[PDB]
Amino acid sequence: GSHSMRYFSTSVSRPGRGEPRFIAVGYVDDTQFVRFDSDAASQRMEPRAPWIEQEGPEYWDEETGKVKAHSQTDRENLRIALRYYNQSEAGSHTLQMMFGCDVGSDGRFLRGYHQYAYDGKDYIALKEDLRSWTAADMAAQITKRKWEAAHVAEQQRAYLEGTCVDGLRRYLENGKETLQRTDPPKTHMTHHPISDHEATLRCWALGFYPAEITLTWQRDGEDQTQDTELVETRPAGDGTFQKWAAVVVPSGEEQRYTCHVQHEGLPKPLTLRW
Amino acid sequence: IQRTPKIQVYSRHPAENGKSNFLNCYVSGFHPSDIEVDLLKNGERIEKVEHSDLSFSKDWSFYLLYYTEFTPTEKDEYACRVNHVTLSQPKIVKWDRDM
Amino acid sequence: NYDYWYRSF
Repeated sequence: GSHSMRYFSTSVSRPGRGEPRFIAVGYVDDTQFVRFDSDAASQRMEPRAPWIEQEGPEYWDEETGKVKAHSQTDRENLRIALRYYNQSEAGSHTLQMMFGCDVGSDGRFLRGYHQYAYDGKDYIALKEDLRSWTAADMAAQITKRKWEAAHVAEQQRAYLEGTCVDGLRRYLENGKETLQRTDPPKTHMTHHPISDHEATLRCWALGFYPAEITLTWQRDGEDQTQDTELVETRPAGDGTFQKWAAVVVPSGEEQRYTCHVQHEGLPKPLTLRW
Repeated sequence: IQRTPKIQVYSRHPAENGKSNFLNCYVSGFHPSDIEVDLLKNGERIEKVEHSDLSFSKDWSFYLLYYTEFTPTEKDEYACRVNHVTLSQPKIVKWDRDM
Repeated sequence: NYDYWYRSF
């Protein structure tokens, strides 16, 4: 019954090709709703969900101003990191940031987040108590001491427990039809002989929201993972998700394998059997 | 520090010859975010292909969706060509109507 | 709503 808001940003330096590129996106649960791209012509935060289009022009100007300031801050932080790691200015590097909050089905604050990675690896993160940091190496520890002395953690709590929560709640109401709906998985199963000894069974879940789901194979009632394969959950492009799980079985034995499907929109877990 | 893309090629709905559909190439789990993703129809690159905005997972690995409206037929073959620094040659992944 | 973020490493 809880929900989440997340913002994700990526800065990529381009030595000799100009200033670093900055791309930010915003999600409520698994539904995107804004974006900003420093190389786009508009230079604006742009809508990506229908329920956000109903925000007025002061919203888009303010949000544009905030994301642009972030792009400059991480411009700078890319330079400083190069210094801390004693790296040459000729190489390209990435700085990723994530921040947001969870609310309970209650409507009330559950969790806040604020985290960085450099070249794909943890740098510094705000711990759950919102009073302390976890740094990944000696370089991030310089930043860690700097941020403790300046009480950055305390100064982030207004946003994480106020603005963040307030906006997420408003979004959940302006978009109840989209964001508070559950789409149960439509399931089927497929069967392909691959020898006269063996066949593959593939268990499908289609058209479901939110993305969280579990597919498991049992043989004769016991969980089986040997000879199975499970793909990453993936977007259909219409706002729903897809996933499948497959198992190679001895020809003739298909009927002792069952696939089990758990999802929030399933009152009861589904069982599929060929 | 460098992670190869996982690469999935699929239609939005179950394929039916003659009926319009969406052709998807989903790449995920990769780093860095520099990447080229093209859709091929009988070996030729399709010109109007869209893609989602750069986002990433809890482990900081990137994911993108490339897609195009299309109408499958019995004779046309589709593939997704993925070009990335961890791949010594671009990976070319043909479309399987059941993945 | 985004956060106003100006801190330096």
